[PDB]
Amino acid sequence: EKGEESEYVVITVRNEPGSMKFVYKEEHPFEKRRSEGEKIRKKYPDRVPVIVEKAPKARIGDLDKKKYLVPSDLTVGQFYFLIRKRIHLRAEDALFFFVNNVIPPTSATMGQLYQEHHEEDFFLYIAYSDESVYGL
Amino acid sequence: EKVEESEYVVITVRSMKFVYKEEHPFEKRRSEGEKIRKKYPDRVPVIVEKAPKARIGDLDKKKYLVPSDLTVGQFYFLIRKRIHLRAEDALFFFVNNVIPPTSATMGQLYQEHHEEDFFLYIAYSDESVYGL
Amino acid sequence: GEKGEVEESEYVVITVRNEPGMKFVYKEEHPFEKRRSEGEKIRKKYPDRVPVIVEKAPKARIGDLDKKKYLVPSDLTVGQFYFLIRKRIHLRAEDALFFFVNNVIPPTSATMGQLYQEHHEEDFFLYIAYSDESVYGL
Repeated sequence: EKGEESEYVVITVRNEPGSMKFVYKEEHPFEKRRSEGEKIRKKYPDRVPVIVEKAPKARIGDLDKKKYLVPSDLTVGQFYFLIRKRIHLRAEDALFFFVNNVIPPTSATMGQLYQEHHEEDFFLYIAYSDESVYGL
Repeated sequence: EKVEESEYVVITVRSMKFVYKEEHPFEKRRSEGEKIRKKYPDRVPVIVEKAPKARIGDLDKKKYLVPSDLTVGQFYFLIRKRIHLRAEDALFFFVNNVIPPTSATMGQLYQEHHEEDFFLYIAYSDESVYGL
Repeated sequence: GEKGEVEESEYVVITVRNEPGMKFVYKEEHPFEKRRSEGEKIRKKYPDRVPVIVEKAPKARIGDLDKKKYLVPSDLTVGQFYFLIRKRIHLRAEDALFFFVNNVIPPTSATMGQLYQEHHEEDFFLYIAYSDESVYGL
């Protein structure tokens, strides 16, 4: 694009989670996930179970383990720190979380995100990706 | 700077004029902003310029057409890499001299802060505080 | 960590450590009435600045600050304050630094004036604890 007939620098989102399918949901039937989510939420009412998987086609390192049991008051920012270290990202490498394809505030708590976004199996689902954008 | 006469550690922050507004009169900007917003309703036009005397690299271009859902944090990453910042180096946006949330979207900022020419105006800077 | 009872893959269990939860040395060093007089005086002298006590969460694996009393612009963000502290205590980009107000991490884009308006104590000081990631997992 160019217009004021100067060109725009066009920025475009790439390899967003969008409506990604989690391997966890493919691998385990609903009743098994729901029973597990119910039981871990009863066992630890002040913690939330979270599935973390990579956005398809994200140009980013693999995550060894996908199932997290997190204090409800833990911030997104603190969870970023732990996940970056599990992936062994360089400080200069981008990492963004998406819940339902929306990047959450770093000061949000995992409990706030869970209360708003947990699925019917009582898990919170987080996709991670790189910057997921180009054009500059 | 010393009742409780111990000295304070004093921090000091270090009026933005956009070259885009000096290059193009209001009527020309407004006509363009109107036209790009009609053509691409799920995109917003954004003027990005460097705070004067930020000791940070310049961008070649100031006019950006961005997805409404693009985050501040995503835009940060593209600029940091383009001007070769180290991970340790600071970069912030200022919209009406206020640093937005890194999770805020361009569409959210544009809805709240677009000027009457239908452009969102962003200044980028370093930490924009004096060294201690 | 622990196997799920039903979906038997292990959880990575995340645990907080060395959170503020905490007694400020500034409140030990100066009685209430002395702190209040000082806070009153500095707020009258500099209406567009706020006085802030910054102290390290006990056992945080992070450098101490030489000084605890800060006089900051009301418009200064948490993020701008982080940049200056990282430089002071020689933190690498990959090293964590978080603030806690009343044991809650504030938005990085929050201003010190916003935090002060909401959280200043009755001595007219805003109290900030700083820590490392304050979490581990396995």
